[PDB]
Amino acid sequence: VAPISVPENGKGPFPQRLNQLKIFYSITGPGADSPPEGVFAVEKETGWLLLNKPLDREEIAKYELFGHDPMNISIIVTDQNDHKPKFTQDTFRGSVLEGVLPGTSVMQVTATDEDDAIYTYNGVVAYSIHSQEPKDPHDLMFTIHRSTGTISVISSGLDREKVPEYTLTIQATDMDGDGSTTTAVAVVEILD
Amino acid sequence: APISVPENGKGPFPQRLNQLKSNKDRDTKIFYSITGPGADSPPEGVFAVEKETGWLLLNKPLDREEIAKYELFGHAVSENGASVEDPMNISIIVTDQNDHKPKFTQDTFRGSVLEGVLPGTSVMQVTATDEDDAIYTYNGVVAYSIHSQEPKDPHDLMFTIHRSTGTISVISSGLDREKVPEYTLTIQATDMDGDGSTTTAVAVVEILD
Ligand SMILES: [Ca+2]
Ligand SMILES: [Ca+2]
Ligand SMILES: [Ca+2]
Ligand SMILES: [Ca+2]
Ligand SMILES: [Ca+2]
Ligand SMILES: [Ca+2]
Repeated sequence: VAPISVPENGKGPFPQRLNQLKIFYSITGPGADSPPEGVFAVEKETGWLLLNKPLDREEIAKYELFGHDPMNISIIVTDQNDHKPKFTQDTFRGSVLEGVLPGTSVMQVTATDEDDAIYTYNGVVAYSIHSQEPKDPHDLMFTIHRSTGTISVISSGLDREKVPEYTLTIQATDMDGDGSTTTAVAVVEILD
Repeated sequence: APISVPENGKGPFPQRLNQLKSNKDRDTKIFYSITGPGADSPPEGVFAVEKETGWLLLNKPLDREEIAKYELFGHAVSENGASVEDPMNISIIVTDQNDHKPKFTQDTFRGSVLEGVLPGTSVMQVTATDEDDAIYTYNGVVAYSIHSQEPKDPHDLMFTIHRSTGTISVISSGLDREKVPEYTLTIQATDMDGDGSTTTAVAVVEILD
């Protein structure tokens, strides 16, 4: 019995048929007779294996049950994008000497997403800079690496006398840029 | 055994799905191959199969809105060209991912209602759309809401919207053109039945004599 993929948060309705087993039929393991109990069941005469409730991947990502030659049953729970990204802090801070060459790493911001970042992009965060103030000696003096969140400086006019500090409104966007966006602030200090 | 494959996967690719296996187990060496829309006809090359190991392969990420389902055929053929069994009905089901934000059909909606109607009465209906699946997942299911009301007169919270259908209603006596001829409600449609992504429009309700 090849593993069974079941998207979390399904509509159904329930109870809901998964795969028929090919002589009375009964199923066992963590999910059926062991806790969490009664999540999966089986029509004893027809053998249709059943799901009784919508699943929550974050709670339980898979199951290993047994049909009754003991048939192995693997239930893999595929992800849905039911968690929004959140920066770990409201304000991030970092600094550089004014003489740093373009490319210099200022800081690394981070946003968390409880969804799956292995097989899907639902937990994959895309970073971007919303805006910069002040815009002196010009705008877009900093980049943020899309996946690492490393803020770098790419300008050459860093002058503490003129501008001792830059505030960056930054963004974190799940589904690797296509999904929900959250916002935080990164304050760059030009060191004396 | 239909294979459920979420669209928009990270892979990497190619990516194993299931291992095919014939009836002639010990007897002879067997070559596997697949045919159909998705394999050797348009769109070609999307799925493959490892000739000897029989592993069924996905070569690129899928898009349910492009193609929701594949119906392929797997073929067991000995090194001598001979076959013993019918083709294998391989059914790939592309499960939906929430890759479409809800969109209101209009940015401003326009309704009217008589100043002296029973509270509960329908005023108008708004509608946002979502191209994701609404049958097997909530990804395409929109949940409506009223963010805010202006003016607050006679009082606040005079209307309500239906979560499913988007039918706006009056839930108050004391509508009077004389006092308040028109209201402006900020409305929102949010997919995943309220848990996903939100979009915003405005419903402008006129009061009638
Ligand atoms: Ca969940
Ligand atoms: Ca997410
Ligand atoms: Ca999830
Ligand atoms: Ca798609
Ligand atoms: Ca959607
Ligand atoms: Ca979709």
